[PDB]
Amino acid sequence: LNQLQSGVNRWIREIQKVTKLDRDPASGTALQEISFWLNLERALYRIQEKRESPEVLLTLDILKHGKRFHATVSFDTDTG
Amino acid sequence: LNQLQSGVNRWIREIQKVTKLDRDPASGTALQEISFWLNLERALYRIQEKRESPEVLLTLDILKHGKRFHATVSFDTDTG
Amino acid sequence: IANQPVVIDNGSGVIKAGFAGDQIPKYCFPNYVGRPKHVRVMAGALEGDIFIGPKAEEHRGLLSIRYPMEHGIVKDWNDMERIWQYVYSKDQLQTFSEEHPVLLTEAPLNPRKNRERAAEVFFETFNVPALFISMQAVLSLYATGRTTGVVLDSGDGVTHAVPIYEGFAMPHSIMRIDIAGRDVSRFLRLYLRKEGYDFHSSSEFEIVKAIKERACYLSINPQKDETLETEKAQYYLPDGSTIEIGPSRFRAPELLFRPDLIGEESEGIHEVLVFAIQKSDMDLRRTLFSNIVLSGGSTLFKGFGDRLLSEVKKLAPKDVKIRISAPQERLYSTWIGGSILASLDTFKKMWVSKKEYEEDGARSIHRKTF
Repeated sequence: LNQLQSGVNRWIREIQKVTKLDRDPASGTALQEISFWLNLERALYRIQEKRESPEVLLTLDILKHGKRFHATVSFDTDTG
Repeated sequence: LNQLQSGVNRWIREIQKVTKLDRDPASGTALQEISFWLNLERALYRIQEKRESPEVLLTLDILKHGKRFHATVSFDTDTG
Repeated sequence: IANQPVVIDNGSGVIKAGFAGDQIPKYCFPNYVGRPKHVRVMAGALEGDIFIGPKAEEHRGLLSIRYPMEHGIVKDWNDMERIWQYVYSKDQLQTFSEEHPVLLTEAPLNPRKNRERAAEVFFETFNVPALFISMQAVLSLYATGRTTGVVLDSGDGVTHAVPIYEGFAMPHSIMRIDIAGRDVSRFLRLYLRKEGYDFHSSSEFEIVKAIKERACYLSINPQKDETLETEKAQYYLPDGSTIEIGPSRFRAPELLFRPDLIGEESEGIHEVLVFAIQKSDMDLRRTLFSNIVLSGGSTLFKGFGDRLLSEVKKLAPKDVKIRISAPQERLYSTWIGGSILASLDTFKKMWVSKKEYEEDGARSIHRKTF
């Protein structure tokens, strides 16, 4: 359970690295803007597809069954 | 027992040296005085650490069993 | 920025403190201040004129006890300052107060003066970075991992039912009654005097509390148990003398389900629960009855769950499914919830900043507590 907890912590930190990305509007070209926004959208969709995979759902289910609600609630909420 | 009592006498005298360091504030810079007090902080914690060492505690227990109560009491309370 | 927030559940009976992330409250200890009543004569005595936490416990006989907060309100603020300082002592949490944020859990419908003075004490005395008053029911639901339910928290000083549905609390449905475990122990002391054992002294009162812990059960039928003969279980006092309880064993905790016994015309615990649910809207009632979460130390009484189920079944509408969920860690549920909530980065948005409090004062904390 502790190993799964630390793994979910790593997952949450990695997801927050991508979800919290923000671009300064003033800097760079609008071409860079469109590239940034589409790349971010593709990354989020890939992350979402990974998140719905049976592995992550199984991990969350194991953590719930062990009453380790820290990681599960954080993953459901902190990721944004 | 007399040897260990003399050792305890040495210990209480040495600890009295550290506890009774009183510095003339006029002699030295502000850095010197604050350094003196911080070193005193860490030194008194080190004396707490030494006081709890197993060998000294065994010494005190031995003096108690030999009923040299004067040395044990002086070590416990008179150190300041 | 800061490294880690500190969760402090300042329950009236026991105060439970630890760091956010820890699965268990690392440092939980009784919520009273003990001062020596006898005279010091021999050097090498116990140091300090104030005793808190375990050190008071090993030397309980020497001390006069003083509870700082009674029914969840801090009557003595200097003592509460002292115990909060003890929470940061070298014994517990061994860290500076100005470095870590703090989460504090107060009982619902408490006086406004209580929360504002609390925020004052944390922000001026301790110079904490950020503070967040919180409701115990929300944390209990977080710890159980539920967004719905009715939290019936019966701590030492106060009992209260809060209905929460899908992360929304109905504030007008929150029922609070001051009858709680400490009152049960007072009632038990009175009955033990009636049986012929006196515990007038303050330190003795903790013995009465331990008696309440060890040998007290809630009967399914109080009257049928009353007419029948008791078992008269004996309890050994710390010195060695025994005391025989008998009929007071079950008549004591029945104070919770009938406050008429002490003489207070207040709602019973089952009445608190059913009124809290019924006071809500119709559509949710079934789900609320389906989700009941028990918290607080007073819920650990033997037979509490079954008696409560019988009472709510009698008072609830017929053919309704009642399911009372009693986790194993009821006593530390609220702190675990506080830890979970603090661990969330969203906590960064709820708490009040020291600069914000200084700029706005009590208005800021009053806004960001409800």
